Parts: sequence; structure tokens; C-alpha cells
Amino acid sequence: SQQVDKIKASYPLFLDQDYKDMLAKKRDGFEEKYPQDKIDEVFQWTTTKEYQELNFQREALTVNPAKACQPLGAVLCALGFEKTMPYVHGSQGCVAYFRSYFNRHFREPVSCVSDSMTEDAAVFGGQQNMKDGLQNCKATYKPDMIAVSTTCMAEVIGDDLNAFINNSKKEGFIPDEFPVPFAHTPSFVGSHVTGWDNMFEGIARYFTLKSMDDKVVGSNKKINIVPGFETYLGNFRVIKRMLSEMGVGYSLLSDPEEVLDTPADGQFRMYAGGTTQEEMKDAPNALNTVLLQPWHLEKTKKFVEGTWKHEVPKLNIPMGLDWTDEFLMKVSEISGQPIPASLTKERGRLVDMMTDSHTWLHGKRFALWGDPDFVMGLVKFLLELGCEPVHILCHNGNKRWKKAVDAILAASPYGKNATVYIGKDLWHLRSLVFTDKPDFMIGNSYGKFIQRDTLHKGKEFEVPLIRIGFPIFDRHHLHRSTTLGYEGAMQILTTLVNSILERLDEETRGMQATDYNHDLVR
Amino acid sequence: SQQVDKIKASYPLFLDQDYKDMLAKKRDGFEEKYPQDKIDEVFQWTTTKEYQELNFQREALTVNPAKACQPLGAVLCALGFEKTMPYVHGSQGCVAYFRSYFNRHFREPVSCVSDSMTEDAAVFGGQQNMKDGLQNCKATYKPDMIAVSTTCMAEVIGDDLNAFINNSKKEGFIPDEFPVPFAHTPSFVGSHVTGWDNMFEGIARYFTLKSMDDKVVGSNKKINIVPGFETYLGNFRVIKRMLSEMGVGYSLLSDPEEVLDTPADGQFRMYAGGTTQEEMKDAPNALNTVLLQPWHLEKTKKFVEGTWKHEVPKLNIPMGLDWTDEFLMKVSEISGQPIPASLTKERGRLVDMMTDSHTWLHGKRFALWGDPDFVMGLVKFLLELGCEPVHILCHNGNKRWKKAVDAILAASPYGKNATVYIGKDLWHLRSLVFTDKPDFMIGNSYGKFIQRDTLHKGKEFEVPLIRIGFPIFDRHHLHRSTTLGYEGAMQILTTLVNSILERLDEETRGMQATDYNHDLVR
Amino acid sequence: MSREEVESLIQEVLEVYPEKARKDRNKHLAVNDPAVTQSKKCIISNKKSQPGLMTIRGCAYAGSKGVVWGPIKDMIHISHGPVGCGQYSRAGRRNYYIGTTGVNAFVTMNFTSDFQEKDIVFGGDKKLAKLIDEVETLFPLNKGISVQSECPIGLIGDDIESVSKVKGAELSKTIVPVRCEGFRGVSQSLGHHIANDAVRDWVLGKRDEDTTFASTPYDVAIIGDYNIGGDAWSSRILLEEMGLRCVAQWSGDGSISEIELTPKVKLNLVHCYRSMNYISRHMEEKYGIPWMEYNFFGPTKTIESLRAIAAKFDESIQKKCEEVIAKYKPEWEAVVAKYRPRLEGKRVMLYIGGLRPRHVIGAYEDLGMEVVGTGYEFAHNDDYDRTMKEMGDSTLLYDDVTGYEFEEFVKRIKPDLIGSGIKEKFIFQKMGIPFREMHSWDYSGPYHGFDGFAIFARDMDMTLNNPCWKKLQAPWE
Ligand code: ICS
Ligand code: CLF
Ligand SMILES: [Fe+3]
Ligand SMILES: [Fe+3]
Repeated sequence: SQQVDKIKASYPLFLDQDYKDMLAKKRDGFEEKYPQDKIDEVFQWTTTKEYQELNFQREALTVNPAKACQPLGAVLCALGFEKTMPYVHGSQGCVAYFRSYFNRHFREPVSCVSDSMTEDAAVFGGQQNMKDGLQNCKATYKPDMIAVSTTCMAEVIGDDLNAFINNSKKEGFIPDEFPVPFAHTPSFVGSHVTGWDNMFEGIARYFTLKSMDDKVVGSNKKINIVPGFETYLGNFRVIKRMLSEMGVGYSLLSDPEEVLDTPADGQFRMYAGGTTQEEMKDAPNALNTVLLQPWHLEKTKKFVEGTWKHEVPKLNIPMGLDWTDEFLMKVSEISGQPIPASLTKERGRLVDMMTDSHTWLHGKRFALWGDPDFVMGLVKFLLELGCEPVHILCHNGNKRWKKAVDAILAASPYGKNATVYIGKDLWHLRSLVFTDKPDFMIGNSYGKFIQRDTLHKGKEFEVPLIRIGFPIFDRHHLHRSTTLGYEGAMQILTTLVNSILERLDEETRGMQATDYNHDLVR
Repeated sequence: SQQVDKIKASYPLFLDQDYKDMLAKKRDGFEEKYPQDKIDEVFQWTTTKEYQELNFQREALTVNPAKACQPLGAVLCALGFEKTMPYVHGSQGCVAYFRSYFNRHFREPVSCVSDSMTEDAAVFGGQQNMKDGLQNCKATYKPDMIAVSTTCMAEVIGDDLNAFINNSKKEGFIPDEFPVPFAHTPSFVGSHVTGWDNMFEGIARYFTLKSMDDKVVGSNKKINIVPGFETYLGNFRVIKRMLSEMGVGYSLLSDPEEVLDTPADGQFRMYAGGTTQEEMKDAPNALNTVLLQPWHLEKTKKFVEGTWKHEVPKLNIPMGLDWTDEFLMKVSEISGQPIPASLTKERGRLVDMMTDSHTWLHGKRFALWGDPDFVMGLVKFLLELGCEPVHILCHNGNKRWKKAVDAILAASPYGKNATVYIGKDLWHLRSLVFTDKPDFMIGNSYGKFIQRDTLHKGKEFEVPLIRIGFPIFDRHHLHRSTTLGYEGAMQILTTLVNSILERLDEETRGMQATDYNHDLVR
Repeated sequence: MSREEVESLIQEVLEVYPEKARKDRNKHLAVNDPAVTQSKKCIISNKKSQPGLMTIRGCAYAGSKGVVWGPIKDMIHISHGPVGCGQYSRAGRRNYYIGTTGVNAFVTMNFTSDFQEKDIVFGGDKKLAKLIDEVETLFPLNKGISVQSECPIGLIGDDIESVSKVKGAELSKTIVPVRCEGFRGVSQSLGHHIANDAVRDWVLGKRDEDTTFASTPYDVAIIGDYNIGGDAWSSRILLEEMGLRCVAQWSGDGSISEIELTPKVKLNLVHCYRSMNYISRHMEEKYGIPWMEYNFFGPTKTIESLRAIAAKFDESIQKKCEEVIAKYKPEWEAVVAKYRPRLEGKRVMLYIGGLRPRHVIGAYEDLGMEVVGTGYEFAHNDDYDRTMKEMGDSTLLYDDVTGYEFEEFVKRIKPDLIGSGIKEKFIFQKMGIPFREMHSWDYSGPYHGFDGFAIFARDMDMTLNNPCWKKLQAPWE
């Protein structure tokens, strides 16, 4: 039953009495549900510490992971080059899932194609798929370049990309001068950031390996910027702005910020902006190359050091105060350009905000999960704010990264509580936030269920989630936020302090019970 | 009793058993408090329609007003000029309150000076107070200009500002060439925006009315922008940014954003930025003058059209999409500069966000209170988004503004269930949101109590508050936000949509009760 | 340290000022000598502020409304006059109360007459009567009305006393007028005096002839505790652990009933001398109730004050007192053992309007912290008489300090921490000096008692040591 003036969607239409009776009848009659007391007992058991020892013990079962597979990162990297079509060699379900994932995160069109490999290719390989797909995509969507990745099916088959593409060009499917860079991106190795690294190295090697003879380091007086797997457009924008305000010539390599943010003006643009092939070709002429996310750019670092002869600086992600200062210092030293007064004023404003918000931030406990570089930058910023990161989780982190993060936590009195977990999923984190309750979580949308679980134990055990990372699905336009730089640091500070204040306001809102602390001024 | 390793502040130390028992003993023994049932019955009566009729028959009592007195806006306007000291003729408690208010909003140092008027002055006037105060302020804080505003006490006793300033100049207390503009700001007329208007008119008359001999309209190829009473620094930033990429010549009159955003580097700067006296003197030599908030810049418009011979355009506040378009087109027509492609892409991105967020925004009911221009721009944007502004409240509005807002509402099909209230306060809005429940409230921090009241009636009756306006005391660094232009529209849209989504997330977090609608993807 | 250097510092600050301003401000600056016991011989106070010097004190309206009358929960307080004055003081000072706002509690509201031009030129007594009737019909559970005058009320010829008398005779309601016009006096102190006179003249004598209240030989009334962040409750838990019975607290979380029942108590414990000494003197003169001063800032002062209270009662009170001190010794001992090593030897400079700079010193010295300079915005001579003996030798004392003077003082002295009002909070944070909001406990607290000392130490530690104060300087300059 609906009233035409007040139409109700599933919530709260299914809270009506007739629907409640229907659901009760269904459950009682045909579901054979466990007794509610048994369910409550099992839930309370899952809360406890003996459950956490069982949950930690598992060496095979993964529950609610916090990572994706390599071709997702490969597609994201390929999207950052001008008039380039990402091309995934394998089955079409991969491409459908990648496009849906990025569509839900960015709320923008995502263009990617596959060669739709089937049982025929499972038995006889996928060379004909490669030839037909290359010709079809070049004829239909007219790209200037096609970047080829692989799914797990291609890697198990052992189909090789180089021979397939060379045979495609030799047999007249595509012109011999058409650029077709490729990379092998097995989904059973690493994660999506590894796929980004592999694709970037493949493209860079495609454009800058057979002509090193006339390349002179520093001839164009520019600095190469390699962002890595980045899902915040504000980070690209802030890097560009900080380098432009400093009078520093730069080349942002694989920047997708234009195609991932296109105006709605009555026409659809499949391509927009991107790194030009000329910039890729001229990259070895640069003074140096800086990697914004070193911990998932390793093969790229090896290629740039051993082929372009660039002395890549040892820099951390420009997150927080100290690391942004170090990044600006290294850029100034390399380019010979002094830091202007605008950046100094911005840093002073960040320090002003830190001193203004310090009293609320001091001693807050945070549980956080994300990609290695992002997690370590967030931990560093939390330490600089006086906050306590008590649970640090990185599903795609290694032991060297864990050692570096532990060393970072050792140099501050706010990391005594902190412990670092690698290879653990979000079920482990649910156990951690149950047995050792923090004040807040910092992560992607998948943490919204953990909050839910905590709320089931009671309001005094609820751990609110703060949405920073990838992917964010239940909020709108948060992908336009900036995490990098002084601007990113102040945005993160505002989010953290206002989340704390909102939680306090919610807790102290009960009339004549807790509203004595419902202060107008905070 | 406090644990050394977990110390408790007022919440929730006072929820301890002994404190609860002590409070119960106090209330039962000595408070002589009304019985709880009587309290509940009175509370329930306060939420009914009969109480609404009684409360709307008020003629003399004001409860919880949504405005401030006149000299506050004058102080804010004076802060927008270079090395200018706001000086208030009257008693010092007024200045103490002004400084405390602005410190709590901006979380920045605010400098104001008072002549410390007393009952002995009330019977003899404040001429000696003015002389001594001017001399001491000039000798102590070394300003290049002192701007004078009047307390209600100075206005009642009829102090002549011009005569007192002239006598101070003539008797050697201050140099005769020292610029000392003055304005009469009676706190029993209008509100703070009227004070901003009065002070700006006084300063403009001080610098330009006498020198009409060498002024030619359109000489310096610049446009004058008068922002009015504005408490978002991002508004000044966005206005300056949009004109600069356009390349139109511009002259911002009375901007305090550099003073209200000063870096923390180890030194305190009493003055920073502002508009030079040369800019004020060169103001009549411009092609035109644009008023950002016409509905409280009235005397300024009269002075500009009478003395400067400028044809002030009939432009609304650049809030939303259509009014930003009109502002940009008018600036293009006046300055002869075309609208660049960057502005077009920003507008397209705003439209893209509107199309992506439209389904959640559509049909939502909003109750909004604030300054006239801000309220009307918010109503325009809400109608643009497909939202329904039900209760529109403006304490310091007038009949003409009410007619204009009624016309705007009638021009759109979403303003059918809309009522505009002028001269009403937040108790009226409490009654309105109790009897005609909207989905959300939009306003300053004083609405946080209304929400509390609604939550006392029931969770299903609670009306969440969205903090957009002045002043905001319980949230940190929200004064750095933007409201004007495409950027401000984007920020407001993000705030609205994500507030809706957090409310929906809260409503569906109940395990096995409402969590069937706890969607990961929204 | 080095009195001659401190004297040279004072004189250098004085030189920029004009002759009259310098001559006046000379007498408000002093160097503490503990042997000196008469403040008027070296330092002067309670004088008119010098115009145009960016002073810090408020008006009489602040001292009456926002300080004394404001925290009374079941009264409705009307800011009579223009709108802004009552708007700037709404919920700006936090006094904790237990009640339902809108029904029986009205502390965090702004009732105002909202004066316009017609009220200024034609008076506002008729509007006052209409407002009283509207308050009666819309808020039926209010147990009394207060009318706080603003500047134009006294400046125009308005008579609120007659309106109050007529309306209170008609509705049988307590309606008190307060002539707390801002231009009266030089600071908030005269507001305290006027509010106390109003309480004496209209509220105290209501229950004089009524003797239906059972009396106990352990009856005490708290005067001058305004429950800032829950301070009064923290003191009251200790008092009731001593076995006493608190009939009233003035005026934080206070009610008209406790104010009326106050004359029936055996002792008056006055926490704030400056604001509420007048009412206690009147009580002693009329009802013969002795009053004494106590100090719950810090474990040392708390223990001394508790023993002092116990010394005015029987042996059971002293025994139960000794038991409370033994019960709470380990908690504050652990607090000290945790936080003293991180605050030992640090120097502070505090500027608070009255009572608190002398009071707070015991809590600081307990944490091993030295106050190298202290000042009062509105305190009288007797406050300074207490301060001199409460202060260390060769320290700086200031009265009605201006922004320039305080700025130069901290620049030359370089204290490790400053405790002051919000008007100075962001000024001294931009210099890299850690700052603590003494007036509002920085939205934290309470600070009194063994329960509040832990919060005090924790807040001091976190402000004094932070990873922000070391980052003010960009590392490329
Ligand atoms: S009443 Fe006074 S200014 Fe004694 S007007 Fe003021 S809540 Fe201060 S130094 Mo705000 S004489 Fe109380 C005071 Fe002290 S408002 Fe509070 S902190 S102990
Ligand atoms: S010293 Fe004190 S606070 Fe000042 S006015 Fe006077 S009583 Fe009041 Fe209220 S209304 Fe506004 S702020 Fe003043 S200018 Fe007229
Ligand atoms: Fe989009
Ligand atoms: Fe600040």
C-alpha cells in the first residue's frame, strides 16, 4: 500500500506492518533460521579475543580483502596518455568489472576494450583475438595509441604479447608505425598498483629504449613527474599548481585528470588531455625524474635509473608537513628555482590550522587501511598531529615497507601504541577494532560494514569510519578531494577534526542526559 | 575518581554513578523542580500547532534572534582596508564582544579599539574620549587610517562624530592629513550588514566625494567590486580568481581575507593586505562598480550612482548556476573581455555534478535562515537542484526582499510549498520545523539546539542541521569554504548530497532491522 | 629575576605611549615583592581604562548577565535593549546545568526586547510589559524573571523598577530589574556588584518569615562557583564525601529555590571573592552566617581547604575528611607521577580577570611549574594583597594590561606557556608560544578537585608539548 502524496522506497516501505508480518511468516515457515539467542551468542563470540586468535591463525582463507588485481591499475595508467585506448588481452568479464569499478568511483565514463577470449582461445591461444581486436578497435574508436594489458587467463595460457603484436603488424592488421605498448600484468602477483607500475614501465620502454644515442640528460630543463596509481584528481591538480607557482618546468607522465573530469555540455568526449607521445619521447632529456609513490614504483625506478641515467631522488610521498617540505626542497635543488612566498604562506596557514585544531586531535586513536604509500603518508601526518595510529593495515604491503613504517613510528612518542599488519584483510581489522577499540577508522567504503558490526554491540563500542582512499562508493564527488601537499594536508585536517566534533555533538545531544556538554563553541 | 591512563573530561565523567547520585540528591532535595511528567507535557505542548499560533502572535518578545547589531559589520568592513584600525566610539564591552565573536568564527586575531566611554561621559559627551583615544591609538598601533563606528550608547546621547574628529585634528591630537573616515551605525536600526554598508559608504565619501574635479569614468580600465558583509574567505578568493583568468581589470574594495588568514610562522602581524587608499581614490575612474550583495548595499549604491556617476548593473549575488552566468556575462559586456574556455569547463563540471547527484537531491525539503542575499542565492540554487525550500526565514529582511523571493519561488514549480518569513526568529523556526517537518535545516551554529529539540521528540522527528552561514562556532575551519560561483556551487552541492547520504546511512545501520538498505554503492 | 632588567623592560614599553597614557599606565605595572603586604603602595587598579589602547575588559552588562544571573537555570533573563548585546553573549560562557531547555531551563537562550528607533524615541515600558505577558504565556514553567538593562535603557528615560513591581504584583511572579548598563563602571566588576545588590534586594528576602525547612548542623552554601565545565559538581562531590550538606550553589547550575534557601545554612563557602563577596558580607551582617574562602585548584590547596572546612565542625567531620584525603591520595599521586616529569621547570605568564591567577598558581606549582608573571583585568586591591603573598619574588604584575604591553612583555620574557582570554588566544599561537584558554578551560575540564586536577595536568602536558610548536619555521629559512 502506497499513498500517492508520500511514496516510500524500500526503506521505510518494508518497515510497514504487513511487510513485517510477511517476513516473519517466511522466516518462521521456510527459512529454518537459527534461534535468535544462538545468533546473538555467535556474534558475541566473534567479538571476543579467542576469536581474534582463530582469525589471525588462518593462512589461506581471505575474507573481505583490501586490494584489486593488476589490470585495473594497468587500465588506470593507460588512461593517462593522450588518445590512448586501454586494451586488456583476455576475457571480457575483466573489462566489464574494471569499467564498473571505475564508473562507480569516479562517476565518469571509462573506456576500455577486450578481445573477448573464450574456450577457443583457451585451447588454441588468442593470437587471432589480438589481431582482430587491434584492427577493430583502431577502425572503430580511432585512438592514437593502444596500450595492451593481460588478464589471468592470458598469463596461464602463456600467450605472449610481443609476438602477437608483431604478427599483427606484419600481416597488415595495423600499420607498422602505430604505437602498441604492452605489459604483462598477472593478477596472481601483487595488486593493482603493481599493474600500474608494469604498464608505465611498458610504455616508457616502448618509447625510450631504441633511441638513447641522442639523449642528453637535462637538455630540456624539465623534471619528470610519475604520479603512480592515483584516484584523487586534486592530487594531480595540486602537483601541477605547486610546480607552476615555482617556475619549474615539468612533465607529468600519465596524468588522467582530464579524461576523468570532462564537462557535461551536450557532447561526449571519449578522449581528453593526457600525456603526449612527444613528452614520453623527450622524457630522457629531463634533468631528473621524481616518483610520487616510490613504494609501488620499483620496476619503473629501475628502468629510469638504468636506461635514462637519471639520479632518481629518495623522496617519500609529499604528504603532511615534513615530506611536502622535503619534496619542495628537492625540486628546488634539482631545478635551481627558489621556493616562492606563496608556498611559504600556504605552509604557515597549514601550521596555523594545526595549532588551532591541536587540542581536539591530541591523543585520538585511528585504525587505517589503504595502499602502501598512502598509508605511510597518512601515518606520518597522524604522528605530526599528535594522534595515535593504533592499527595500521596494508593488504598489499611487503616486509621492507613494514620495516620503514615501523622505523617511522619509532621516531615519535605517538607510535608506542601502533602496530603494523601486512597481508591481513578487513576481517582481521574487524577483530582488531573489536578487541582493541580505536576512536575512528580511516579507509574506503568497505569499512562501512565494520562500523555496522560495532554498532550491533552497542553505541559505546561504535567506531565511525572516515572515507579517505579508494574506492569510495557511498558518497558523491569525494574523488575531487586533495590528499597531496599543504592543500591535501589541510583538507585531511578539516575532515578529521570535524569528524571528531560531529561525533562529540552526536554523543552529547540527549536532553537532560548528556546535553550539558552540548556546547555552542568548540 | 579518575584513572591515570584514561582521564575523563566533563563528558562522560559526570555520567559516573556517584555524580549521578549527587545530582539526583541535589535535585530532589533543594531544586524544588517541577515533576517530570509536567515537564514532558509542557515539552509536548510546545511542539503543537496551538503553540505555533501563540508563538506567531508575538509582538514584543524576541527569542533566539538570527542577526547582530550594526557596528559589527562596520568593524568587519574597516578590517578590509590596508593598515586600517577599526575604532568604535562608545563603551568597551561592545568591542570586547565584537572581538570575541570574530575570534570564535574565524579563529584568527581580530583587532579593534574603543574610547572606553563611561557614565561621566554620558552626561558630558565623548569629545575628550575621542581625542585621547585617537592620539593613543595612532601613537601605539601605528595605523595608516582609523575608521570610526558608533555604539548605540554614543548614538543615543547624540555624539557628533564629524565635529569631534575635526576638533581632535585642529587641537593637534592627530595630523590634519591623517585619514579618519567615520560612519553613524545605530545598533537599533537594521543589522550588521547595514553597518557594513554604512562604513563602506562613509569611507567612500571620505576619499572620493570632495575630489570630483579630475575623475573620468572608465579611465583606469578597471571594475570596482564591493563584496559586502562576507565571512567566507573562499568567496573573495573565487571572485578574484574568476576575474584574473578572464583578464578583466578589477579593484576589490574592502577585502579582509589576507588579515583573516595569516600564516603562523613565529611572528604576529596586526595588519596584512587590504585595499590601498590609492585604490579608493582611483575608484571613480573605473568603467563601473559591481555590488556582490545588492540587498544590503543600498546606500553604497545610492552614493555610487549619485557621486561617481556609475551605472550599477542590476545583478543578483553570483550564487548558483544562472546568476553566476549572468554575472560573468555582465562582466564580459562591461570589460569587453570574452569568457574563457576554463570558465566554460568549470560550468560544465558543475552541470555534470548536478546530473550525477540529481536523484538524491530531488524533492528534499530544506528550512534555511541567514542574511538576505545569501538566503536568496541559496533558494535559487535549491530550486535549480530540484529541492523544495519549505521554510525560508530572514530576520533582517524587508518587504521588498520578500516580494523578490516570492517572485523567484513562483518562477519555479518547486517553490509551491514555500513560505518566506521576515522579522521572525529561531523560536518561530523551531515551531515551523516541529509542525511542518522538513528533511534538513540549513543555517549557522544556533540551529544545533533546534536539532536537539527535535531529537527529544523522537528520532523519526529529528531534523539534521547543515552548517552554511555565519557564525559557525562548533566546527573548525569552515570559514575557508567558498559559496560564490561555480566552485561555491560545487562545494554546496557536495555538502548537501553527502549530508543526505550520511543521514540515510545512519537510518539503515540497524543489524537485521533496517540494514537491508545499507548499500555499499549509492 | 634581576629586578633592574624587569624595571628597564617596563620603562621601554612605557616610552612609545603619549605623556598622559604613559603616566597612567606607569602605576599599573609592578614587580612583586612578597614582603610587601599593602598593594596600594606599589600597584593600583580599578581605574578607568585609557581610550584607544585595545583593552580587554568587558562592561557591567557582561558582569551581571553573563556571569551572575546567567547561569540561574529556571529564571528567564531578558536582555532589555537592542539585539546585538544579548546575541554576542549567548552560550559564550559555558556553565553546566541539568535541565530541559525550553521547558524549565533557559540558560542557553537569548531573550531580548530587540529595540528599534521607535523604542529609543518613545521609551519601552509598554513593550516591557507586553514582553512579560508573552513570556508568561509561552514559557509557563519559568520560576522567575530577570531584566538586564543595556546602555540605551539607562540613557533614555526608562523606568523598569515600576514595571517589575506592577507585573510581579499582578502575576505573583518574581521579576527583578538589574541596572547593569554597560557604561556604568569600568569593567565587569561593577556588574558583579549590581547583580549581587539585585539578588539581595529582590530574591534573598522572599523566604525570611518561612521556617518549614529542616536544618542540619552541616549546612553549607557554595558562593561564587559557576560550574564552568562542571567545576561546581567536582567540588560538591568532595564536600558531600566530607559529610556536609550543600543546600545551594551560586550560581552555576543554580536555581531561585536554592538562592532563597541559602540564609538557612550554617556556613558560606565563597569560591570567588571578587564577584560574590558583597552578598556574603550582607549575609553575615544580617543572618549571622560566617563565610570563608577555599581553593580547590590543585591537590595541595584542595587538602588545605578541606582541612580548613573540617576545622569549623565536629570531630566526625574531621575524621571523614581525613578519610577522603586518604581515599583520593593515590589518584592524584599517580597523576603527579605521570605528568610532573614532562612539565617540571617550565615558566608561565597568566592574564585572567579575577581570582583565577592567584588560585591557579597552586595547581601549577604542584606540577613543578613556575608562574613568572601574573595579571588581573578587573580585580581590586585586596586581590593584589592576596596575590603578592601568593606570588614568587621578583615577578611581574600587571593591571588592565593592553595588547601592546602584553605582547612586548611576552616577547622579552619568553614564557613556555600563556594562560589568557580568547581575545589573546590566536595572537600568541602565531608566535609559536603554546596557549591555554583559562576563561573556558579550552572547552575541556572540569579543573577543580582531585577529579579536575588530572584533566588540568593532561591539558597542560598536551598544550606545552605538541608536534606543532616545533614546525613554525620553514626549514629553508
Ligand atoms: S566570576 Fe569572574 S573573566 Fe570570578 S567575571 Fe569572568 S568564571 Fe574570569 S577570571 Mo571569564 S572573576 Fe569567574 C571569571 Fe574570574 S567569566 Fe569567569 S573566566 S572566576
Ligand atoms: S557596552 Fe555592554 S555590550 Fe556594549 S551596547 Fe553597552 S551594555 Fe551592550 Fe549590545 S546593542 Fe550592540 S553590542 Fe553594543 S552596539 Fe548597542
Ligand atoms: Fe561525472
Ligand atoms: Fe587561525
